[PDB]
Amino acid sequence: AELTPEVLTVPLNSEGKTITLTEKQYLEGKRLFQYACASCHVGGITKTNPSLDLRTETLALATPPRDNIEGLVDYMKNPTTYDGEQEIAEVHPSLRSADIFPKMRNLTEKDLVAIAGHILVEPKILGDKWGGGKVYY
Amino acid sequence: TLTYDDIVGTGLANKCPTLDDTARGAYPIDSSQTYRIARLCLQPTTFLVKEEPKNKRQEAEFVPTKLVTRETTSLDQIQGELKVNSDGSLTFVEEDGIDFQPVTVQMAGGERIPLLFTVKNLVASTQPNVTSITTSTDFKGEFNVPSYRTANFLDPKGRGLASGYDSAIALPQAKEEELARANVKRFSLTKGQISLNVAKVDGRTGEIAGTFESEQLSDDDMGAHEPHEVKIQGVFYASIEPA
Amino acid sequence: QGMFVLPFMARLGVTGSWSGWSITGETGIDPGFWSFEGVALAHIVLSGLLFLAACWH
Amino acid sequence: LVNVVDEKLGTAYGEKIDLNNTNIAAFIQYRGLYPTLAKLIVKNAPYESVEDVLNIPGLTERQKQILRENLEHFTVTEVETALVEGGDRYNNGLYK
Amino acid sequence: AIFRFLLFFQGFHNWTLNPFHMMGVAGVLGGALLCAIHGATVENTLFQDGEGASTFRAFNPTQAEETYSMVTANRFWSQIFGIAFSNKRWLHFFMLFVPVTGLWMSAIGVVGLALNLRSYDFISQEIRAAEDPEFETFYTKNLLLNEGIRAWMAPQDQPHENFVFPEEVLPRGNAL
Amino acid sequence: RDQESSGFAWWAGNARLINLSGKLLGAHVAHAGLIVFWAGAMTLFELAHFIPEKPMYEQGLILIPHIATLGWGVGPGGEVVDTFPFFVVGVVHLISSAVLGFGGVYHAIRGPETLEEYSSFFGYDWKDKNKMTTILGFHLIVLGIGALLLVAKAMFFGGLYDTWAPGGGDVRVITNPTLDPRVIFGYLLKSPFGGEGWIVSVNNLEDVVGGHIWIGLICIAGGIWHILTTPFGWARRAFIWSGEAYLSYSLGALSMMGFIATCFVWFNNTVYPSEFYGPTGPEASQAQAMTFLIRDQKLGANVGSAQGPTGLGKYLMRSPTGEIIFGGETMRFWDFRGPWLEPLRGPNGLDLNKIKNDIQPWQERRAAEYMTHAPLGSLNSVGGVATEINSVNFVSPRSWLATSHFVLAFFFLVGHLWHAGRARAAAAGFEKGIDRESEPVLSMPSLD
Amino acid sequence: NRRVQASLASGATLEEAWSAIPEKLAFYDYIGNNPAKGGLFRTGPMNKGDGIAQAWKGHAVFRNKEGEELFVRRMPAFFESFPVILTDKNGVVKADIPFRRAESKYSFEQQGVTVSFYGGELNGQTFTDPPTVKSYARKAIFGEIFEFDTETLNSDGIFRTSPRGWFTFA
Amino acid sequence: LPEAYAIFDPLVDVLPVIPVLFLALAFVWQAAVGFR
Amino acid sequence: VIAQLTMIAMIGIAGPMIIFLLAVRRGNL
Ligand code: CLA
Ligand code: CLA
Ligand code: CLA
Ligand code: CLA
Ligand code: CLA
Ligand SMILES: CCCCCCCCCCCCCCCC(=O)OC[C@H](COP(=O)(O)OC[C@@H](O)CO)OC(=O)CCCCCCCCCCCCCCC
Ligand SMILES: CC1=C(/C=C/C(C)=C/C=C/C(C)=C/C=C/C=C(C)/C=C/C=C(C)/C=C/C2=C(C)CCCC2(C)C)C(C)(C)CCC1
Repeated sequence: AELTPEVLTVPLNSEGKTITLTEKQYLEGKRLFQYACASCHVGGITKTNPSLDLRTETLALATPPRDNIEGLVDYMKNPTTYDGEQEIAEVHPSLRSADIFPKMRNLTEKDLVAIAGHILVEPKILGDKWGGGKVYY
Repeated sequence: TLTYDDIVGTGLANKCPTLDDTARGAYPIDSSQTYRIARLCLQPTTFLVKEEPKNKRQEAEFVPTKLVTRETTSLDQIQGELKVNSDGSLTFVEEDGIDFQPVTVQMAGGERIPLLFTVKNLVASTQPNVTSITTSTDFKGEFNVPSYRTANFLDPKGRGLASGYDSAIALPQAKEEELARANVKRFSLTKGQISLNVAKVDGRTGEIAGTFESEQLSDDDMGAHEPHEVKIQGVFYASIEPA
Repeated sequence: QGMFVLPFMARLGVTGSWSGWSITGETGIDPGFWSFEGVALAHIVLSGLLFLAACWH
Repeated sequence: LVNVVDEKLGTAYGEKIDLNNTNIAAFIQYRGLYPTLAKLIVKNAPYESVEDVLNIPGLTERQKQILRENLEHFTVTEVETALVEGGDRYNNGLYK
Repeated sequence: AIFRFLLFFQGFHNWTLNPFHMMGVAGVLGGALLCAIHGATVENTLFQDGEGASTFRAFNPTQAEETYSMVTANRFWSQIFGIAFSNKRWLHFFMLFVPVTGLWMSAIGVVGLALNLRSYDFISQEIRAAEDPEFETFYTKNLLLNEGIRAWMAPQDQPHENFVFPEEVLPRGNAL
Repeated sequence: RDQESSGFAWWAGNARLINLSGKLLGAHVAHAGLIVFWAGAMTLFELAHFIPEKPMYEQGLILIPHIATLGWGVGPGGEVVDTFPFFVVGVVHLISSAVLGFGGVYHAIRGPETLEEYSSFFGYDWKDKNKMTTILGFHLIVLGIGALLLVAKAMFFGGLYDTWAPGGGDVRVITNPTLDPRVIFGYLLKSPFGGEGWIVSVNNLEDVVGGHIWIGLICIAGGIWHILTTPFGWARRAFIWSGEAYLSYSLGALSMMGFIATCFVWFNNTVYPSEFYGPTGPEASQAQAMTFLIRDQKLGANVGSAQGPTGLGKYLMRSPTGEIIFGGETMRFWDFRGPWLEPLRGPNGLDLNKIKNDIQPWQERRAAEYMTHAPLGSLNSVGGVATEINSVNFVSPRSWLATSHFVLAFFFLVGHLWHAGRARAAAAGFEKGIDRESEPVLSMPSLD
Repeated sequence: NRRVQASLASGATLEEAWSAIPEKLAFYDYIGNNPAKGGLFRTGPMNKGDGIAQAWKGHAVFRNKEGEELFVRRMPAFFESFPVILTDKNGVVKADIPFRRAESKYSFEQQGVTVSFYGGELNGQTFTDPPTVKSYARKAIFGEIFEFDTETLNSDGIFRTSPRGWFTFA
Repeated sequence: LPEAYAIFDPLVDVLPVIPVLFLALAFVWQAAVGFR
Repeated sequence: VIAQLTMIAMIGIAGPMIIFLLAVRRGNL
């Protein structure tokens, strides 16, 4: 097995559009994930709130849907709860609250896409391991 | 007055606030206002456990016990609804707060008696027609006593209610019918009776204080054995303010 | 209960135990050191001292 | 001598989300229930029937529309003490 | 892989509880003790056969006299520890006996384990524990650990068994 | 400079410098150079790999947090506003190492072999009790001055970083240092156990600055004392007066100081700000209980009456003396004090009403931040417990500092035992072995 | 199973096929007679452990609510204890006895697991209530289920090795 | 580091290891004189 | 990128070079 263009082909928006990231986009797409996300989101779970993981199936049932690139990029700009009723920028790292989360300051628009892509590509690789927990270690 | 750094390590943190002996007044109760207990505190001073008399005709006696879990026994910052029943009698319905403390006492002989000193879901009422709370007002009511352990608790052999084994895996081919009471856990829920007698009243601030006497059952260990009847005596404090 | 030395401690005063019970049936009593356990401890310590003394003599 | 929790798995509790017993983290399996509506349901528990969840005071028209769409995923059984005590409905001690 | 071998014997055999491994531990640790206490004693009871601070130059392989004082070494440990060696030959033989015997004892234990004939349990305590859910020792606590090891490591440690354990059957404490 | 003449082998070659004041001077000055060298080279290294917006304790830094604590290059919340002071400290220390390195080499391989007949002031003898106390006095004054430099920095030159500063951590000038001996020496008489913590439990800069004022004057006065005086009779008969003996006395001292430093960086979050070093062990554990209390309360949980599996409170319980504390396994850490938690602390401990209504988002951010940055990491720097998978590259600076200085402290204790034992034997005349012909035991009566 | 399939091929009912199985043959198919299940200080005969075998209870056939036959995973010799897991003919897990009940999905209650016995003393009988079915499932990890006399020797229900094991060890 | 000192970035990443080399240098000098 | 390796080269050899120079010069080693 290898990192094929079919694997790196992730949903772009809410209407079925698709994009294919390069291998290098995925690689530093992981570095940036380890830079500002892995502290709470290592392995696809959430240490500060285990009830919510980064599994594709979970992101899909989120409001608004986060199972695409634009959905995750929008979340990294303005994060909300699982039903989207409240905005949680004051307790979740974002560009909107980059002042209290300094590691979100120097993240370009291109950087968020790589981060979003990595979250979508990994479960297509690790399967149930991504967002699984210690059970799948 | 006094900060955390003045009280820390002293044991005063387990003590309920006291009123000066000057506080023998009365607190007026208006029928058209709504009242609440902003803070309720219960400090036990004596744990009496009804022993179990052999088996003949004896009158069951409450023997003294020894606390072994140190000063971790008080219930504090309990708040709830202070209702004015139109008959004049008041009624306190407990809502939230530290309304439970696990306590272990040791009887003569060495037998330790674990219990859940609590006042959860307490509904205590007074005598009819109470225009003011005096130094004669006493509260009578009942409360719920949930299981000492919750459903996730596992015994030394890994058995439990909402979790764990359902048999003795150390005895694979043993007759499970005799170990039924030990293999099958049961969540208990009984009623407890408590009397809150007021002896001090500050009508200005709305603070009341006195002694109490509660009766409840002790831990039954998920239904493994029979619980002991416990009688808890101590002092209490309460601040009353309009809603 | 086939108790042999127990009644002899009881005969001369020792009626209490460190665990809290007394042979009279009373509870919540304080025998102090000279309980059934305290007496036993005394005779054991005494045994050891007499042993060392025997080695010397 | 019966395990009450195991026995409850033989009811609708083992099938759907019991509004009177099931842990609050279960409302994540469906859209627009967690955490706002989830909090309200558990707080206003128990209910005599499933459709009583529509009678919670303060619900907006969109919220009541979401509740109706998930009535098929909800159920109501007798309140089990072993499942509601210790605040287990908000945290039953399970994570990942 | 050896570390895995160690943990396997704990979870499945309860190899620590076996009195033959226990004797093996006493042989190894006891040997290391003897090794250290003999080498330190000799070096700190040496005779002065030179004037250099580095006392290694003061020895000759063909000399007849002893390089250290047995008499002084004997009085030291007799007052410090109570007993002391007084025979060099029995001493060095004892340094042979202790670790050799120990490894032989542990070998006997493994031969038993080959047939899963382990020292896994104490029957008197299992009967007590099964009847009394408030009885807990460090022995029972360790068994819970073994059961955890087994159920969590087996599906990957024994892939030929094709073990599939749903999360709900896995033995877990609270929270963790 | 060989074994036949000196009596020492090559693996103990530095023991030949015992009676050579000249070369020994060059050795110490050269080693001093190595110290100042590393202090500068590492600083430049840390600054080179430093990322401003990214936390210090996520970049494996130990020296920059020290400079930051002194108030240089940091602002409100411990945020880095200027990296230039870090550069100056690194450069100045580094350049100075060339100076100490120059005289270190000179005094060693071409300076006079002995200082005693170059100079009577610099030349010394180990067994000269007057000369040793005098040198001891000089260096005592030097240490006293250094302590006043910290005081001067805190009171006259910018100040220090106060993590307990109102409105959040910030650089603050200490204007009222604690001079009360009931407080300063009160720390010295505190228990080393839980709830007390000896001198480690110092929680305000006022006690720190005021403390270094005391030790400043004490060392100076003590310095003047040992310069003007000579060892009393009871002191002359108690100690061993030789080069190796003095070394062992210092080895025991540094060993003790090593153990003290180990406990400081692991427990204290005042002189070791959490914004720079990361959360302490107790701190992170309390933050987890804090983090899930907040999360559950938002869901509608009554954390005051929430009973746990064991019967104890799931979120809140009582300490043995009755203080309201965080529940769970963190009950052991109820003596933790941090600026992010104290706003919720009342007279009887944690106030449930402050918990229900007054908790702020910045407290929630800090709790989650410190929970996920607990000082637990592998040797190859994998963050979290041992069972954690590879992803986060993190080991808290506190872990590096506590572990390293315990290894050193223990070995220096061994050093004390080694060099003191030999100092006794040498001064008595049997460090080279038992005289075959005056074996002391053979002249003693049998034990039995 | 070969003898049963041969019986079903000859035109015998399921109750007849399993009834034609010798009790001596079913007894060999029981892990309590495995010499690698004893203990070093578990002394005495095997009857001191699981007890004295009285009779065969018959083969246990497990089915869910769909009517699909399920097979209990048997215990390996290395395991002092073993979870209860039921799979289909393909080996896909369909039912189990859960440790944690909060997120249980394969419990006997949910899947409606029943058990029918063929041959032995329980021939032609079927049990439906979950605590009873579980009890047989726990025995099904040992292989064929038998009735034991545990009162005569005061058996502690703990497996002991055969003279085959003891000879090999010695 | 300041952008003016970005020249010596590879040099900076080497400096911390230099003290350790002094420990190794002592063995070279001793090996050179044959461990007298 | 391997300027890396050039630094440790000259710095690392700087030590032994002194020893080599003091040897061929037969200095006070
Ligand atoms: C205090 C801790 C402690 C101690 C001191 C011991 C001591 C012992 N354990 Mg135990 N053990 C412990 C804890 C401990 N154990 C714990 C907590 C567990 C978990 C349950 C175990 C699990 C465990 C297991 C699973 C085993 C032991 C065994 C042993 C024995 C090993 C003997 C040995 O050296 O074999 C080393 C091996 C040999 C001596 C064989 C010969 C090796 C040849 C000579 C090597 C040749 C090398 C070659 C020339 C060069 C190679 C070079 C190359 C590497 C580059 C010994 C009695 C073993 C045992 O009982 O064996 C009978 C065993 O299998 N232990
Ligand atoms: C901290 C480390 C340290 C220091 C400062 C010293 C210092 C000293 N040792 Mg010791 N030594 C050390 C470690 C150290 N040693 C270790 C680890 C060992 C074990 C291998 C030894 C083994 C040892 C022995 C066996 C002996 C000494 C001796 C000496 C003294 C004379 C050395 C001499 O003449 O060399 C001559 C060497 C040279 C001329 C070669 C060049 C040496 C210089 C210093 C190199 C400088 C390099 C540096 C980059 C220059 C920068 C200059 C400028 C830019 C600042 C000297 C005071 C001797 C002694 O006691 O004599 C009385 C002696 O016999 N040492
Ligand atoms: C530990 C420190 C120390 C000590 C005790 C000595 C002692 C000695 N040195 Mg050495 N020396 C040292 C460090 C030291 N040196 C260093 C670091 C260098 C490199 C710069 C030198 C370079 C050196 C040379 C080149 C020579 C000596 C010589 C001497 C002798 C005469 C000194 C004299 O007359 O000073 C007189 C000095 C003063 C009256 C005032 C000095 C003021 C100083 C520089 C600063 C004071 C402020 C403060 C303390 C600075 C602290 C800095 C830092 C530690 C924080 C004497 C044996 C001479 C010798 O042996 O000739 C045969 C000689 O030629 N030294
Ligand atoms: C680096 C520090 C240092 C050093 C190495 C020395 C070394 C010396 N001093 Mg000096 N001294 C110092 C600092 C120092 N002093 C300072 C700063 C002052 C000013 C306060 C003094 C004041 C002073 C006086 C007044 C005297 C000395 C004397 C001495 C000599 C004997 C010391 C002795 O017997 O101690 C060992 C001490 C004891 C055996 C007494 C009991 C000590 C108890 C057991 C300490 C318990 C500590 C505890 C475990 C941990 C600390 C916590 C808390 C309890 C405090 C020796 C030459 C004596 C001398 O001969 O002068 C000519 C003398 O009379 N010193
Ligand atoms: C080859 C020898 C052998 C074997 C394989 C068996 C096998 C059997 N015997 Mg038989 N038996 C034997 C010899 C043997 N026996 C002998 C010689 C006698 C005469 C005394 C008996 C008397 C006997 C009786 C009376 C009974 C049996 C029974 C049994 C059965 C159960 C055994 C059991 O539980 O053992 C338990 C084994 C152990 C607990 C292991 C002991 C390990 C020792 C103590 C280790 C010693 C270590 C050492 C001291 C340390 C050295 C240290 C070093 C530094 C030197 C089994 C069929 C029982 C049965 O079922 O009867 C119907 C029964 O009642 N046997
Ligand atoms: C000095 C370097 C570090 C040494 C650490 C401790 C080693 C010695 C500890 C001995 C304790 C046993 C009980 C006393 C045992 C005892 O009494 O020993 C006696 C022995 C006799 O030496 P002398 O008395 O002749 O020498 C003492 C002085 O006068 C110097 O000559 O002492 C030594 O040889 C010390 C040698 C030190 C220099 C060589 C040390 C080599 C260390 C190797 C480190 C390896 C590191 C890698 C590991 C992974
Ligand atoms: C005695 C002895 C010894 C030792 C010696 C020593 C230890 C020495 C030291 C020495 C030293 C200790 C030296 C030092 C030096 C230093 C230096 C030389 C520095 C420099 C610096 C610089 C050059 C800087 C630069 C810069 C700048 C200016 C800015 C920033 C950047 C840069 C970096 C570029 C031995 C053992 C070997 C042997 C023999 C004997």
